[PDB]
Amino acid sequence: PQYFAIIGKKDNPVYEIEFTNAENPQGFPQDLKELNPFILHASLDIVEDLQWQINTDNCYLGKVDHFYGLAITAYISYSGMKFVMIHGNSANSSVVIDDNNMRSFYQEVHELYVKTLMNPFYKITDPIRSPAFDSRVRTLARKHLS
Amino acid sequence: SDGYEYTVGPKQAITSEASYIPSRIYSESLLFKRQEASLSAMAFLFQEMISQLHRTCKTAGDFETKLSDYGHNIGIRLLELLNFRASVSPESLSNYITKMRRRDLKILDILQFIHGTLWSYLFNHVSDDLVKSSERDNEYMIVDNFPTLTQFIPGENVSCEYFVCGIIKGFLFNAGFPCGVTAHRMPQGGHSQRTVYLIQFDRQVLDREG
Amino acid sequence: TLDKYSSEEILPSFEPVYSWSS
Amino acid sequence: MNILKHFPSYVGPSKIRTLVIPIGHWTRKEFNNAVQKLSEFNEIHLSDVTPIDSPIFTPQGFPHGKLFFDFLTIDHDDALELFLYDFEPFRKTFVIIGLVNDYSDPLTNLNFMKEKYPTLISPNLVYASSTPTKELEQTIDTMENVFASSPDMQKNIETIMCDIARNFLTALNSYYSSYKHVTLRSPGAIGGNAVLKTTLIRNRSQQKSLGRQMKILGNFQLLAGRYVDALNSFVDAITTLYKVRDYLWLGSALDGISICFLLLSYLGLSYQIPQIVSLICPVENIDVENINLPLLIKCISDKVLYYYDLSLMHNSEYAPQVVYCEFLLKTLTFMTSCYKSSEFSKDVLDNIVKNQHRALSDIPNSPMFPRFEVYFYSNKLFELQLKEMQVEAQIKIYSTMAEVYRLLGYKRKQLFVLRLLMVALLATPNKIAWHPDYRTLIDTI
Repeated sequence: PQYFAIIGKKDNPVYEIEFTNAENPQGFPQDLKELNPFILHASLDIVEDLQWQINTDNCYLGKVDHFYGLAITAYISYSGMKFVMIHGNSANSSVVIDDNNMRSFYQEVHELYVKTLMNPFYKITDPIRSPAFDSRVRTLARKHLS
Repeated sequence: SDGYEYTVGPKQAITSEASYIPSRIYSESLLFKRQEASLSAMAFLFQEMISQLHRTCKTAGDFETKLSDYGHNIGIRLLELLNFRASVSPESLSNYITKMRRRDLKILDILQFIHGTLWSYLFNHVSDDLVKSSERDNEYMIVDNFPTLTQFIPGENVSCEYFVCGIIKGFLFNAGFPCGVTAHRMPQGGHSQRTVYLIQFDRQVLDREG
Repeated sequence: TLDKYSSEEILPSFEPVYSWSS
Repeated sequence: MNILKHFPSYVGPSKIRTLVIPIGHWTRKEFNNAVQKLSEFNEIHLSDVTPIDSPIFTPQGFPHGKLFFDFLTIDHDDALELFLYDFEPFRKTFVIIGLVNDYSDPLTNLNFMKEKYPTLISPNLVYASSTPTKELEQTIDTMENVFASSPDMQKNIETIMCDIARNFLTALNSYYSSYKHVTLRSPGAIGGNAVLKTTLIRNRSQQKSLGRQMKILGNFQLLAGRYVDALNSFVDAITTLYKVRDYLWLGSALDGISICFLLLSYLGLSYQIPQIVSLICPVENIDVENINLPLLIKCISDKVLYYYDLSLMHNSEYAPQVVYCEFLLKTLTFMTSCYKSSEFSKDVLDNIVKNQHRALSDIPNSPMFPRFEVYFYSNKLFELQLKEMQVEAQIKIYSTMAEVYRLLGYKRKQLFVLRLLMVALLATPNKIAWHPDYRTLIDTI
């Protein structure tokens, strides 16, 4: 499974969603489900550590943090918006992240975020409540994630 | 109705769903569609904005703060698709670019960026003579010999020009550089409609850069 | 309060101040 | 006093663990103040205690040395740590201190004290009573295991802590003398299927016993205060024990010779590194001044961890999870201590040896260990199954990792590990008594 979140400068999520593989349509079983926000909160500190560092690209950080068989990848926009993903095995594996697919996914989701931000009524603090945004994000996950 | 709904929390998005509710804001592209309009329309919108702002305000400081707040949001929006949109190297344009533009993280890269592309995009010409007063600790400034939005405003007072000050402030604020941007008039060089946007960074940025 | 009451009780002698296991 | 504020030092095995208990009619705040003020004279020089008859542990054979102490109040449960005493003797408490204010008869009090703690080496107690009877004065004076002091421990604390040194050192000599003939089974052989075998989630006999005996002899020498002799014992104990192809005890021998360097620098003595440690551990023989010390000790710790990992596939000679995790914490605290100074000056050495942080100092540029290697190392704690050991030890990892992340400026990771600490604390069948440390913990979270 995969757990994706978009977080602003004040360390609050403006969007959150979880993806599955369609042979085990339950997500993380019961415990990682409770632990996901906390581990993502922990990894945000490393993401902020890499935010201001010299050494090419610096928006896509790739694998930054590690946990109990969980790979954590981070992408950073220009307005400090942090895009964080947590990859989980299929109950047994050593998860390896596809560099190009994750890069392209973050690129397209950043396109979605910027064109969400453009309208007059949106504010940085407010969350991205939109059926269209969720729909296009999840079909994008089908297109690029797996 | 499955859009985030942050009170409930994350939702289970099974990876077999391709049902698509067109939105008219997500389908439309943002490439660089040229639709240049007359300067007169901008001037009249600007002056009616300031006229409406006169009745609501009470003092000069409140007027300047509200105008800067008006420009702040335009800065919020413009940062993303001036940094992002320049990454295109000659449907969605995300899969037209092999390498995202390297986001600036230095004291002067952002100011060079504003001098070069943001001002050119806004007023169709590169800004003039970005300089810094190298005496006290930091006084960076952007000077325009003939501002476009506020050319019709008479008088020697600079209060109506805080709109672009707010734009710059929002730009640097999202980019990770809080500022105290403020405008001054420095008639020098025979133009005499010369305006200087003094930029003063916070101690946090000074500690971070060194 | 509980702090102000437990901060002047009489500890049992011949025992550690705190124990972990039961 | 604090319970969940652990931060082991790299020189912890050199410390002498002591238990302290409130004899008589104490109260919580007063006893806490008394023990806290008592825990300020654990740096007693060896050049003030009278000599003991035997030559091995004689104070009057090394004018330097400090003979540290470690005042703990929580009586950890026995019957599980008992197995891993032959492996290394710096676990068991060696002395109890009774702080008595009741004007009670010392003889029966001491007798019952040793009755309740029979496995100990030398019990003794100090009368923190306000002007006891002159009749009791002679009774306390005639006996060596009993001392007198004013309220809150300020009358003659220097002389008391001078006398206690010899008082337990003679008993330690007797203990080692009775202990030198044992076959020294490995902890897995002793405990059997009773100690976790560090589950990761990532002439062959006498030559072995002789090396193990020399290793423990050197370890006791380090505990007593004889440092140069301890190193001169560890060189033999490590070369002979590396020849015989034994990994588990070799890790601890290399550990001890690593600790000896810290204290030898702390005293400020010139010493040459042995040949053999250089052979089994690359420098990447030679005076310590002409070689960088903290990086050398990092490499030695890495080799120790390598041997511990390599000693897992054996059925009965494996490294317990306890020793592995505490060594990980020990080296992690060493890393964090190193990452506070531009160079390895005397200040950082004093800070790590004496257990004082003085946190949030001005960060220098280019520290010894940068602030990614420390995080990478600290991540190794999660690589092993934490949620099977006892809660008493389990909270130690989470608390010290919270302290580590706080020192590194990683407040969000501090929140994460403290949340894990609370989750562990809540999930335990055994009920727990109230203490202000939990109050401060919740306040911090």
